[PDB]
Amino acid sequence: MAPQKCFLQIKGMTCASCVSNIERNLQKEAGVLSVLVALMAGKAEIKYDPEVIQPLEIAQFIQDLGFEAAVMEDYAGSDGNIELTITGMTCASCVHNIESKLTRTNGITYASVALATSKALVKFDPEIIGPRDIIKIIEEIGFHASLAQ
Repeated sequence: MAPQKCFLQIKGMTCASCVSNIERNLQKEAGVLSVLVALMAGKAEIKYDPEVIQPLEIAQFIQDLGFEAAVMEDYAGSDGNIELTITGMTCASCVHNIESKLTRTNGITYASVALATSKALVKFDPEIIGPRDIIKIIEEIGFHASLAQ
């Protein structure tokens, strides 16, 4: 398939085995078939399939099971749905301009640039355009967009 990794954290953690049950449950949810929870550090990295399963559906599963699933921020950074850290920018106008540049691209359907965090989410079709062109565009401005990942 096109496996996309999702970076989230759990809040709950009964301790002994509830995470362990949760892992098995998610392996049977739908398009997700990799669990990478570090119960030690307290992170759930997994690999879902966005065209079949969606993060909020996941959340519903976790909520039903009786935990909180909250993404770190980094909901993926993967295929179509990438994210970038934009360095050099330091003004709302620069944000607006970047977002204009992005939206100017045929494929990109929603961008969301968040300066307080200093990353940008980008939602395009990974065939008609590619990240390097976006990079080039912002290089032409004079920013640096590095996949924060």
